[PDB]
Amino acid sequence: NLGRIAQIIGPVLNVAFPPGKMPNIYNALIVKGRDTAGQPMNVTCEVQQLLGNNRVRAVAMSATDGLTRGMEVIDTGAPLSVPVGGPTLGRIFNVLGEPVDNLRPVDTRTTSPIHRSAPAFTQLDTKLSIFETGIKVVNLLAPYRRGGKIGLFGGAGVGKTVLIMELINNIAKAHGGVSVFGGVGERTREGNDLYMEMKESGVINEQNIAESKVALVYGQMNEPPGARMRVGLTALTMAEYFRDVNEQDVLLFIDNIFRFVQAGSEVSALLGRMPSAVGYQPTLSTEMGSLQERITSTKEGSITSIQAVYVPADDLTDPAPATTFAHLDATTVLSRGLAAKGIYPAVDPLDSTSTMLQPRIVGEEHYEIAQRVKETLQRYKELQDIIAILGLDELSEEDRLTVARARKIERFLSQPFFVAEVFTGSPGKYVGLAETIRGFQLILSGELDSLPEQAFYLVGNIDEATA
Amino acid sequence: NLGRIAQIIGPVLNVAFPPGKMPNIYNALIVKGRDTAGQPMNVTCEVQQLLGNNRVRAVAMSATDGLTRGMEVIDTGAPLSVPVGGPTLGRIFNVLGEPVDNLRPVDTRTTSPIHRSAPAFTQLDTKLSIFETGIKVVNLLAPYRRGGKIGLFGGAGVGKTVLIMELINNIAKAHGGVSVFGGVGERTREGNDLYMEMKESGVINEQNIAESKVALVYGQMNEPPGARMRVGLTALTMAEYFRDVNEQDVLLFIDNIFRFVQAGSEVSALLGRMPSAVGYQPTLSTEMGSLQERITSTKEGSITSIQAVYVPADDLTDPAPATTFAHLDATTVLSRGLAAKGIYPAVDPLDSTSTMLQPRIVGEEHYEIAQRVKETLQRYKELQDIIAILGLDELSEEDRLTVARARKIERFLSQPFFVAEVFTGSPGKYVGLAETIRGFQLILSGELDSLPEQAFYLVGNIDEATA
Amino acid sequence: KVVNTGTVLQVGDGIARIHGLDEVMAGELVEFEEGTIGIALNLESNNVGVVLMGDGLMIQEGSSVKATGRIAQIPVSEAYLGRVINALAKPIDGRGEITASESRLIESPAPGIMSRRSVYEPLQTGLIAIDAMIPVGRGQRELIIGDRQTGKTAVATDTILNQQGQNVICVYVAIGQKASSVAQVVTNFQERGAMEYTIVVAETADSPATLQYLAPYTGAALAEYFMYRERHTLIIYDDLSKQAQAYRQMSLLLRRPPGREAYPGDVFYLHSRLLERAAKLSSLLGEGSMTALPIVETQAGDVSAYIPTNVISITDGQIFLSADLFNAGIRPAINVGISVSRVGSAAQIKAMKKVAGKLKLELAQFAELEAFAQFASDLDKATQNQLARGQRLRELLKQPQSAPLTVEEQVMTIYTGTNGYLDSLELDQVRKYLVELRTYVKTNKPEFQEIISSTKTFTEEAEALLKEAIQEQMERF
Repeated sequence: NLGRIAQIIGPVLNVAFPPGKMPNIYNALIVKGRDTAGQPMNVTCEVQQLLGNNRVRAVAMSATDGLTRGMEVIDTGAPLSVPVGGPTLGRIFNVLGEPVDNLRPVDTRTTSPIHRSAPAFTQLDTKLSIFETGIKVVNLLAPYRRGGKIGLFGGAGVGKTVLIMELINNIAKAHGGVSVFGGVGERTREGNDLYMEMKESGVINEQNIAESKVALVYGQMNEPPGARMRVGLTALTMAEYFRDVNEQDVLLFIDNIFRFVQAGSEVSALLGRMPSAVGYQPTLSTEMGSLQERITSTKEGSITSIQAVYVPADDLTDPAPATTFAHLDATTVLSRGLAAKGIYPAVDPLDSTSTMLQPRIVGEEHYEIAQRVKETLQRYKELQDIIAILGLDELSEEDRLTVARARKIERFLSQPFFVAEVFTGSPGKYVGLAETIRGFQLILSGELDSLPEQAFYLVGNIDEATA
Repeated sequence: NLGRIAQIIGPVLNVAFPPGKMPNIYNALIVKGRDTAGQPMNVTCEVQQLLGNNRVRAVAMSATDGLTRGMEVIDTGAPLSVPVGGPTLGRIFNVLGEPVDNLRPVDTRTTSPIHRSAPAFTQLDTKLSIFETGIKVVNLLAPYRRGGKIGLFGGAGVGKTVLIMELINNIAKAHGGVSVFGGVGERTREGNDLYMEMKESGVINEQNIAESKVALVYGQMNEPPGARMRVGLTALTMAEYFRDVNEQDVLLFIDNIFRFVQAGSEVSALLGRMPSAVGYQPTLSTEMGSLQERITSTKEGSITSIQAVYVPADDLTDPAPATTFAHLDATTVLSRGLAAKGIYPAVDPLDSTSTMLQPRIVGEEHYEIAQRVKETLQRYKELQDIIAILGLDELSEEDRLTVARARKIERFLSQPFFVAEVFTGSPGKYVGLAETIRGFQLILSGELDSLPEQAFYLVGNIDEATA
Repeated sequence: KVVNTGTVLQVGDGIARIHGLDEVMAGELVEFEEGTIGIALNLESNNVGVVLMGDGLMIQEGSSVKATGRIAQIPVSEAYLGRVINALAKPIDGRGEITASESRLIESPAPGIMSRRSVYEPLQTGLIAIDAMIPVGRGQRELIIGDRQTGKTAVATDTILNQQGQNVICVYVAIGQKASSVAQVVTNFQERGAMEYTIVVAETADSPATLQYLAPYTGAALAEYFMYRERHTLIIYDDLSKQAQAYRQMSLLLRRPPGREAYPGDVFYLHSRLLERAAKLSSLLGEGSMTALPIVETQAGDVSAYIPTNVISITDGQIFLSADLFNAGIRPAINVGISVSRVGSAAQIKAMKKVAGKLKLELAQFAELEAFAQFASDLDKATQNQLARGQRLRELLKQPQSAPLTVEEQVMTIYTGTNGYLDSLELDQVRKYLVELRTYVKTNKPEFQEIISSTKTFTEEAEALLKEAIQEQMERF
């Protein structure tokens, strides 16, 4: 159609069509003129409201600097179509599905709407398989159910990225299937890095023989709000293809899905609604929900999204990160105080769950020890404030044992990374289930009551903790 | 010009002129009728907005009770002119530069606009001279750079006034130059007191031979908002004369500049803007800034403003007081807990800085000891919560020494006042640099490890602490 | 002409409400009758909402407005390198006009993902505590944090000074600082000839708000000039906190929905669309780079405050400074415990790593036992050696302001304590040692100091030739 721009207040455009033309909600519009002497069509917007009076509101996916009132807008006749399929792997995409990797145009078969209805209730599954990661805290205290949606929480700078990397190292590189990494509201470096690294490891096309098993979609910090509120949906429209069309088992690595919400808070008040708890939009739960139940495992295939979430000011109560939890078969809440101790990955052994923490899906040895380990971690934690002032001299010989052992647990629960070889300074170690399960069993048994604490700190296996 | 009052909602007037007449922003207006049967012109306002529709908004510097719509307003053709120069000393002024001291009209040479552009970047200076005050904590842990702007912070009732007095006693009375005391949002008593005291000490004219070296401008609590948001600027328009016109070194004693901001918060929402962090105006930083860089030392002379700031609810985070800090070459944050201990002046030896705390401007003996003193004050402070419960029995003989010495420091850092001779009950003592520097050196050396704590409490010099 | 001209409707609080001006573009300067400049942000249905740029006291409801048609351009060139520039790039140091050839935008897109390469190139700051445990590399964003009077500005002061000629171009951007304080700084750079390559984009507290936003943006552009031109830059934005505050004021005055601490809905795109303009372009663009050391003042060590929270999640490392650890001898005070560096040691040479890295392991262990020392009634030597070699390295990390050590003077000095030389000595003296020994090596042995740099690492020879040096040198104390 052909409407005219009427108001440009920041990333929000109030286009005006005739009483006949009325772009549907979520149907994308496109404006014709913009930057410093030159005519480009980069200015794409998404209809989100019919203000009435022959006028729709919309948020642009591109910067609206240079735009003018009167400029012609056009109704594409549907929503924003991202090209999907195999011809996406090894490339880098825009929020608008445009190659940003400078390797020629994208030769796709078909495009695809970022706005699709989640699977029907009868297209779901209940199979619960494990996902051995290699971290002495994940697979033992909070596993990963395949098809499941993992929540990796933590505050500003705690290790979530380094965490999403060792997962791409321990699981994606070797994964027998395709993967996808969504660039939702983060550092550009964290893009170039992941790129040049995934290049050397050969995940990307060393040569265009096209053996790649990964597809990237980057919408970093600098981008406007109406971009990172959606690059998640581009990274996912491409994932909602490999899952049901090629019946593959895909991985969806979203580095921070909070930035998806943050950017959502920014268009809200800017659109004309009324803020909610902690300045967040009234539509906080309708937005991070519709795009978190498409990120899932259906009978047609699977989607095992290892997602990360930013926690504003270390507060879990905060609406944005708290909202995520419900959509997770596990969690991994990283601490800043436990990070201030040098224990990495800074994972609170107490605050990190997983539905598959059941003897009916993993084992009793895996089950018991898991709890046994946390029991003491509850003990010492409840003994801290006590001994920190009441000393130890009057503590029973049956309780001073909890201390030593726990401190040997809290330290054996420390493991360097193949990516963090620059923060630890020691060679990394992949620690699967069995090696972890037994190692701790030998701890909870007091068969190592002689070994010092710093013997379990930054060690691979229990043997490497007796060495 | 001649406009008509249109709206009178509190201290805010919405005058209405013709489409031709448009009083400039900040240009003062004056209304013609007011109080109980009688016609006075006290009602002076300041234009602050051109609401559009042939209408300016304005705040009155006088109470608008009795005012009516339709009353004629007039555009003086410039901003509020306060009379400045030598014929101001020994008198008491209004926010409108009217004598409120009942000693005849003010015979000035020329008036002067309270709205003047700060000095240009090339009219500044970098000379850093000291300002020995006589307090065993100021000149040693947070000096005063001449031409500098001192920040004296503290919460409701801590000693800031008593502090601004001993400074007028220790430095103003003997100062070889003129001084000024701004009455910005405080008690009337604190005016009458300072007056009858500065009278007896002869700072004011005992006889009109005019030997005075002080000029007062009082706008106390009772006054409306659009007054104390500006008496600071009258006290300063008179100071921006002695500084560059008579090339003198002046002092600007503002008793609470917070009241300048508080009163500013009150016209804000009342004018039609949108509140900011902690109810404060959006223009919080544009208002306490423009009038804090005129309060300064230029090459033409100097201005050493010893300013005080009110801290709402003991909170430093608060926008109003926190904003001040940036505009200070020193600080003196008074504590309420350290005041609840009987140590006066209640000055936190840890929280009170000064740019001149450098060996390149004062000395190593002054530098080292300063830190040495604070080191222990950091030690004991970090030993408090510890010993308060862990006792002392297991404390090293190398740490129990920190306690005693510190407690002898925290007490030697207590000094009565020549003004507070009613709160302490002991005769005051002026303690300059050398006497202070050495006295503490004899402490940090353990040459007084035998002397009890209460021997340094409320004492003049170290000798008076061995007596 | 309601196409290119228009009338002013209202001038309230530094903002204007132009009527007409149908053609205006979002981000386009407009001119007033009294010659006042202004940007355009609210192209509302029938009225333009312009944010003034200066004393709006001049604009009169009825005066017309012309459309510059220009989108905030700022002059740029080599011509600056020593001129305390303004907010719109116009001298405030009275040395005449600035010869500008080309001119770039205040606001512009930042280097993508391909146009970049990881940080390998080092960046010496002249600080032993930074370039040895908090490695900053060219192109990387490194944030400086601290409360009031926390030696932050000093960190920046030394750093830029510590820059050898023809090595890096610097841009000092003061936002909200005092005219006087900037003078004390603009002066201490001259007397050490450091201002022959540094620009001073500064906007005092007195300047109108609508500039205290563009201050960093200004200093950004002028720095980008050197980036694309295969040259490296270092930008210090004094208090982004102050710019964030300034931003709040425009939205409010522009009647836009606020939120947490009144900060509007775009307090994250002030810094994310600023600090991201800093990077290390790939060799296919010129190898040029730019390093940003932004400053953010905390309030009572409250690092989780909103603005401090955002910035930290935009930067690649921190150098927290402490209010409690000043006077305790730590001058400058570097909380090397919480201070990080995402780029990793990758922003260091080999000579430094061989020592610094080992120094990382040491000063990281002492951190676990530090509180014990004051209550060490009877500890083991395996732990005593730590509380011994601990407070020794510290006094080495201590540095008198204004004196930035060279890399040679850096590695050499650390070698002393890190290898057991300054061990058995007394702490309350150590500082004097280094001061003497450094000059002693600079005077008598400048021959080895040059062997160190050129080789970029200590040979098996220089080591023993240093062993003979320091040992016999501690032997003159």
